[PDB]
Amino acid sequence: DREIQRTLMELLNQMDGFDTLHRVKMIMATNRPDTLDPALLRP
Amino acid sequence: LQSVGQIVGEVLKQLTEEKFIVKATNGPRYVVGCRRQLDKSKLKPGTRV
Amino acid sequence: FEALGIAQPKGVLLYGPPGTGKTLLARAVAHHTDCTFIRVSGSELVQKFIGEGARMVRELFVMAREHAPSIIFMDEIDSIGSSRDSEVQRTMLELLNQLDGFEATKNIKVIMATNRIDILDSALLRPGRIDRKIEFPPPNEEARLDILKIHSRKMNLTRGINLRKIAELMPGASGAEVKGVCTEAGMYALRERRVHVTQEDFEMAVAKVM
Amino acid sequence: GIKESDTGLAPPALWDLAADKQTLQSEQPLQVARCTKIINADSEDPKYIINVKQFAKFVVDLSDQVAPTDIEEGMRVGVDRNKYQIHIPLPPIADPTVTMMQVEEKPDVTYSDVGGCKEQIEKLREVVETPLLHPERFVNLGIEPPKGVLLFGPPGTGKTLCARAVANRTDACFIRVIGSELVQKYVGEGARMVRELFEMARTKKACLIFFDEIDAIGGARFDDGAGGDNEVQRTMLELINQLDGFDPRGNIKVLMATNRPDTLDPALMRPGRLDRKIEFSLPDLEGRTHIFKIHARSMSVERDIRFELLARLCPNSTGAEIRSVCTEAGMFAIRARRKIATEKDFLEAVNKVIKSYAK
Amino acid sequence: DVLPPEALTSDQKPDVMYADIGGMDIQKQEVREAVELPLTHFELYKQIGIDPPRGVLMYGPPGCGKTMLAKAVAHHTTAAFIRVVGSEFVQKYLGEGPRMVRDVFRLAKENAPAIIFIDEIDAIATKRFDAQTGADREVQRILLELLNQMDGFDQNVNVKVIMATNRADTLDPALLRPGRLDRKIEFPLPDRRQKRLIFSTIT
Amino acid sequence: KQEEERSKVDDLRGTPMSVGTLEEIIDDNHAIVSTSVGSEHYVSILSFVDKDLSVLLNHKVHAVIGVLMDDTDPLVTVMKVEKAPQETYADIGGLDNQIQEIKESVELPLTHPEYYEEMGIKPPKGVILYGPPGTGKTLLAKAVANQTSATFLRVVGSELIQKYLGDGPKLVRELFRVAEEHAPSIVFIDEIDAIGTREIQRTMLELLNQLDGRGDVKVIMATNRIETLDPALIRPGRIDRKIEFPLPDEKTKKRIFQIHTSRMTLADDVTLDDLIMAKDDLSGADIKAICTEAGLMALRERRMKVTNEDFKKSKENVLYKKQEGT
Ligand SMILES: Nc1ncnc2c1ncn2[C@@H]1O[C@H](COP(=O)(O)OP(=O)(O)OP(=O)(O)O)[C@@H](O)[C@H]1O
Ligand SMILES: Nc1ncnc2c1ncn2[C@@H]1O[C@H](COP(=O)(O)OP(=O)(O)OP(=O)(O)O)[C@@H](O)[C@H]1O
Ligand SMILES: Nc1ncnc2c1ncn2[C@@H]1O[C@H](COP(=O)(O)OP(=O)(O)O)[C@@H](O)[C@H]1O
Ligand SMILES: Nc1ncnc2c1ncn2[C@@H]1O[C@H](COP(=O)(O)OP(=O)(O)O)[C@@H](O)[C@H]1O
Ligand SMILES: [Mg+2]
Ligand SMILES: [Mg+2]
Repeated sequence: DREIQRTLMELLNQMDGFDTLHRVKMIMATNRPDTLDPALLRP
Repeated sequence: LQSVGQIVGEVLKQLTEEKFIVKATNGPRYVVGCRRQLDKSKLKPGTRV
Repeated sequence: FEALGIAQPKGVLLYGPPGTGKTLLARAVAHHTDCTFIRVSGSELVQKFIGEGARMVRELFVMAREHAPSIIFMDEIDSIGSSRDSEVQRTMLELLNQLDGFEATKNIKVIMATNRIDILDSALLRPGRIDRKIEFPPPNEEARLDILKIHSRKMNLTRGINLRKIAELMPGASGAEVKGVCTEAGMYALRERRVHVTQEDFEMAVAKVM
Repeated sequence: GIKESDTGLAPPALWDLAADKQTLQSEQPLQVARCTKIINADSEDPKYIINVKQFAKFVVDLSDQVAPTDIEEGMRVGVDRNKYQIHIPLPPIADPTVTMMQVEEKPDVTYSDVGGCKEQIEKLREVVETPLLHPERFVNLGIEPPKGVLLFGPPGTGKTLCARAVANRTDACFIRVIGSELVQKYVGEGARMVRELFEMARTKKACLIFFDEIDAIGGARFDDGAGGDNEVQRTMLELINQLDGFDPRGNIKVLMATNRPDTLDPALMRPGRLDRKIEFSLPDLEGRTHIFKIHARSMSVERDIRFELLARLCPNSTGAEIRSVCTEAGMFAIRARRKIATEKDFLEAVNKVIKSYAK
Repeated sequence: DVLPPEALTSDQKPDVMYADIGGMDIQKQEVREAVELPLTHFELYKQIGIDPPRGVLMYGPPGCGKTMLAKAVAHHTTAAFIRVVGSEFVQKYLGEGPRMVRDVFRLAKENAPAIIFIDEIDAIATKRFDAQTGADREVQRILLELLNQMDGFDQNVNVKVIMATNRADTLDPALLRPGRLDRKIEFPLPDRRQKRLIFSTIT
Repeated sequence: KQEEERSKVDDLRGTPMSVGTLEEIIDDNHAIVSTSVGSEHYVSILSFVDKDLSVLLNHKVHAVIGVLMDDTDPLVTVMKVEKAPQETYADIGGLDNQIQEIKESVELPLTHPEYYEEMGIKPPKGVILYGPPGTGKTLLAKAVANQTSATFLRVVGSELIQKYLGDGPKLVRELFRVAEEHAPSIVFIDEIDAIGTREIQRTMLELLNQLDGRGDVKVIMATNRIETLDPALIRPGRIDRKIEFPLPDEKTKKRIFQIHTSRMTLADDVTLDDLIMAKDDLSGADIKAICTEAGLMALRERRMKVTNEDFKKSKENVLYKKQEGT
């Protein structure tokens, strides 16, 4: 339940917040872009 | 065959150039020193050893 | 108590809204009871490895037994104070057993404090256990005025700061936000390179705390 | 003087000699671990896996005093302190809760204990008792002897007891199960409990197993619940789909029962699960008379009773209530402190239900 | 032997600066008064005497430009700084949650005046509820440990807490209440003369 | 004396002695035991040990070489009230017909089984009590259980809500299972109301199974809201007795006020009669509350001599604490 949301948080702040220098890029796939949390969809 | 498995663990703050705290995984933690040939600067708090 | 022949009350439960003084009363009690004062964060218990719930309640009710006149201020019991986890529940079962310590705990006074009383189950509330419950309400006009005067005794003040107007201006303030508006009046005296706080500073402190 | 603290110990004439000292100084104590995975490279140097709980898991072998002929998966093995070689396979455990479903022997029930429904237990025996004790007509005429049947009748009345009479005359070990015994806070294992039950029954010299409230077990999938107490959906098919029928069944006899048949999965209804279905009702007048005839044995009474009229004073009613009324005439004796029961006790004990349960 | 106190941060020092911010002058000024000044102008506070704020919370639409300010203050600060996100506070092995929280905070105390940064606290700070399962119990324990070390009995040394949150219609008021959240702030979406500043800065 | 044995078997029990828990007695001279670290050991049995099974083990060879006092076992023992209760028939003032009822029903079997097993009869199952809360239900249950050495098992009807199918029936079953594992019991469901009028219905069938399926354990039911119960639950003919407490009558109320005031320092200005004998006034728990609040009232005024006016305002405050009607 809420553990999924906390996992989303872990992603959501690992995905920016500590630094950005990374030679690392993330590709994401979805069958339902609408349901994706707006926080992710952030530009 | 004439070899022994070295223990795997993770280092904490240095005390001297030859004193370093290591957590030995789910076991206890100790203070130990460099063998001879390890770069002290290549050791950081948390580096795996 | 003997002249009434009744048994002494076993414990105290401080409940109500958060930020209303139960912590402050506990700290002030530590200053004046002059019996041995011991305090436990509710989340310090149960913890990790088996027995850390058993040990931290049992030996706690052994050091308390040794110290005889003593106050134990459990804080935020709800962490474990809920209904029902095994060892988790075991910590409360042992706590209930230890507060079932018969006499010689007449010198052992427990004050556990916790906002949001609802979760706290009936197990510890039963008359064989903590008898007393105390709610801490939001202060009224005079009490808000007095807490203003308390948190503002350290202030540097302009002439004629009518604290009554501000106390009237701030209904429903549960006390902690009184300290908040005091700090905030300090804020909006500060950045204007001022030390003499003014009435409208308290007014807009009321404005922004809300 | 000093007080003893519950230390035991026998008197001197009952212990020691050199026997105990030699045994303790000679024999190595054995630690206990679980077994797994006979490595079995070629079956003459097999090796095994063991698990000392909370301590470790090891690859080990046998001490030549024991042979692989006695070792299987799990098998509860015991080894020595330092080289951990298998020294003994330890006996089974009573933990798997099969023990609490056991009756384990011929039940104290006969084919006349049934309250009038002897018709139904006889048609039952045609499909379980007859095709084990009278196999001279099934396979020669074409079909392998059947082994399993379902029952459904009045509210929780007598149904299970039929199974007990059959298992008595069948001379069969008896197991009786409810859905609760396939359920624990730990999930997934609830299905595995049926697997354990059939295996432990086949370790017996053939056994008879019975299930009650099969509606709660043999009831089909409910998707639209969207969760809830969902363990049923994980466990129940492992009965229904791993259950065997007349054809695919080993040396085992099975019996089903529930008061509510309308919800049962057709998979249970169809063969491979069921070989016959039987219906019951509230005990008829002959049945109600016969139940009181049975219970005349169950107490000491003034045995001049007009049970024929007592069964008619009962309107449409069960037979469990008949037992309750007999014990209620016992209550009549007790409240009067009388050493024996009487017909008036029976009459007003019947009225205890008939009047107060139906006023 | 006796070991030094405890047994944290490093020279990471993120790139961003106050020169790099878009121009949230109100928010930058407020947060810097909350954190930077009680390092330098605590000397002035002692004359003013108003018990410097030790806790500030940040409302905002998803990534409204607040963790930007978090990294800015983390880099630019002279005092010690620790950055542990709220979601990081978890465990299999039951019970250590509260202790690791208390370890982080005690470490903060021994590290001299320092600022603990916790992001996404909303993950482990939702309004308390009937903890009918173990996970709920543990997360509520995390919240209560954070609460009680932040005020529960012990007034800390002059440490500060900076927190980030997106929804914050959650966040049990026991956390929200002023004595531990002195000067909470909302970062709204940029608007007239704010968008101009941020275009100018980036461009 | 046994100095020869002291020179032999005390050496056999070479110190120190470890302590563990037995689980199997497979061999008359080898058992299988557990210990603190949770490991399991097939060990030898030395002949001097009692043939009954904490277990005392040799430190080196783990051999069973003693047995010792039991000071453990999980929290179910805490759920159980193993000790015979404290309150007696003398504490229930005037409510005496219920003494006869509960004696006839459930008191006699647990010290006289023959009255329900040998006298040409078979034992009953369960007895229901009803009446307003604080009128003596739990008190009479503890009184009757005090009249025997059996263990008292009280459970409220809505406390056993387990999640998956039949686990509430399991939570009922375990109480009967561990019943004769140490002595028969008096069971008492507080507030039977919940069970009959979705695991609660399966628990109801489990309850009727535990009643009838008879034995030694006697089973008490009780609640104030008896008027709602389904006849499937309160079925007369299987449910044996239906005991009733009226509102505390005059003499009952005198005894209850006297007992509840036995500890505080009364004054002759208040003979409790005015508090006691007028009407259908109050239940016994209301009497206890009145006495407690009067004691507190005297406390705040420092009147460590309780007076009439304390009781007067005690009533004036207490009697308003019940909700209205139409
Ligand atoms: N009556 C009062 N007089 C003075 N200060 C008060 C009063 N009531 C509350 N406060 C202030 O409120 C602040 C917040 O702490 P308080 O003791 O009120 O919290 P609490 O009720 O224990 O709640 P929490 O569980 O949220 O910490 C303190 O700094 C205290 O000085
Ligand atoms: N005013 C601004 N000036 C310059 N860049 C900005 C400004 N506002 C936002 N940004 C850019 O957009 C990002 C906004 O994200 P933010 O700093 O709020 O952190 P986040 O990790 O996205 O937040 P969250 O924790 O809410 O998910 C910044 O990292 C920065 O790159
Ligand atoms: N007429 C009867 N003859 C014998 N036993 C009966 C009768 N009526 C009820 N019973 C009782 O029914 C109980 C179990 O059968 P039942 O509850 O009907 O099984 P199920 O749970 O499948 O309905 C037994 O304890 C038995 O005493
Ligand atoms: N006969 C009695 N003798 C003494 N006290 C009684 C009696 N009846 C009721 N009480 C009081 O009422 C309470 C017990 O009544 P009971 O019906 O068991 O309460 P509950 O409904 O809470 O179980 C006790 O607090 C006791 O003081
Ligand atoms: Mg507090
Ligand atoms: Mg951000």
